[PDB]
Amino acid sequence: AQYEDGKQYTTLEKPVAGAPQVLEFFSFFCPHCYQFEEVLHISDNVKKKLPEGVKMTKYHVNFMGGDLGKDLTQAWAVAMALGVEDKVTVPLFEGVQKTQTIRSASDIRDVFINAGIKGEEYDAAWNSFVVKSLVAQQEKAAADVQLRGVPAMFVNGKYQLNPQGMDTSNMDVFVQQYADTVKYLSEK
Repeated sequence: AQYEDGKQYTTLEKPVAGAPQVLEFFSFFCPHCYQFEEVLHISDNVKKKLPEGVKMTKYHVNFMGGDLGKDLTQAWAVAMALGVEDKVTVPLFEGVQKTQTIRSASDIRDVFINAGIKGEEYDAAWNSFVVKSLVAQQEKAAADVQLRGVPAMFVNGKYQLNPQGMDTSNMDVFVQQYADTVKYLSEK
């Protein structure tokens, strides 16, 4: 066929019931994730091709960057609760991977303050039980699908994107193939 299990995607032998429709995992320590975000705009291009009614979920993971990695997952929880993902995503990537000015929870916090979130509002979110369960959700969702690598995308808790099996000669062609695959998997 044109889309084949084991080529543009793999199928989970252990499907996950009740999973978000489009589920994406990343780490701010993850170099391909930086590319996916800053250079390729994968999330955005997938959205642009997704049907009517489909919601898109993105979670951070703990297994990179040890102690700071966990801080980053809680911070991404803060970002989701406050609805400020689009204002911190880029400076978080660049702070971890480009300038290397993020070395502590306090440095992560600075990124939010500079993005205009108020100190008191950030510290309140950081410490809130709503953020605790949002951290729990991120971990549970990664736990459910056996996740040992990022970037990763899962469709309807049963299919996993396999970007290794796509053209990387052209960056735009790669993205379109990737998104069209999400749309195909989505309609399955």
